[PDB]
Amino acid sequence: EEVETFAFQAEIAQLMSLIINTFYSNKEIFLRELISNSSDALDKIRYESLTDPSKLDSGKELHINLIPNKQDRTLTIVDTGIGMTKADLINNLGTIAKSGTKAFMEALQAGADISMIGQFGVGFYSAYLVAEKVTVITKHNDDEQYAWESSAGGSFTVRTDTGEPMGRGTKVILHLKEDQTEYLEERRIKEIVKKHSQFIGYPITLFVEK
Ligand SMILES: Nc1ncnc2[nH]cnc12
Repeated sequence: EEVETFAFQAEIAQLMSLIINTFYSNKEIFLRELISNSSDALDKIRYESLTDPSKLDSGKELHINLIPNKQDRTLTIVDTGIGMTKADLINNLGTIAKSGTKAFMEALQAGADISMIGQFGVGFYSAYLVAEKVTVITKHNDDEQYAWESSAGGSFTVRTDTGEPMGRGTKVILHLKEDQTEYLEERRIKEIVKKHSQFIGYPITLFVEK
C-alpha cells in the first residue's frame, strides 16, 4: 500500500516535455514503438528459456494483445515478455534513456523527425504523443508485480500492484487525451498495425468491445 515517488532525470523530463508540446501530426507511430518494445521483451524471455526452460513456468504463451476500452478511454498493450524488475522500472523502464535522449535531440537538430525516436532506444516515451497518463504493470520472474505511473510533470510513482496477477510480462495502459480517441476504434488500430507491424514475429490480437 506504500507508494514511492521519483523525479525523472532532467534529460527525460525534457524529452517528455518535447513530445507533449511539439506540433507533430504523425502520432500513430506510438503504437509501432510500443509493439516493438513488447517484441523485444518476448525475444528476451525466449532467449533465456533456450538454456533454462523453467523460465517459462510463469507462462509458455508468447504474444501481444491490444485492448481498447472506450468507457475508460484507455488503450492497453499487453505482452508476456521478460517483464521488468523494480530496479528496471526505476531505471527508465529498462532503457538507457539519458544517453538516448541526448542522441535523439542531436538527431532532431541534424534533420531527423520524431518518428525516428525508436532508433535511439526511447520509443516508450512516444506514448505521450497520445496519452495524458501512462500506467505500466509489470512482472519479472525475479521480482514481485509492480505498477509504475506518470502524467509527466517531472515525476513518476512505483508501488506494489495488488491487481489481477499477470504471471509474467508487461501491460502499458494509455490514458488517452480527449482529442486522441481515434486510437480506440477497431478499424484505426488494424490500419496502424497492418502498416507498421505486419512482420512482428508474435501473434498480435486486437480485442473487441461490447
Ligand atoms: N514491454 C516492455 N517489456 C519490458 N521492458 C520494457 N520497457 C519498456 N517497455 C517494456
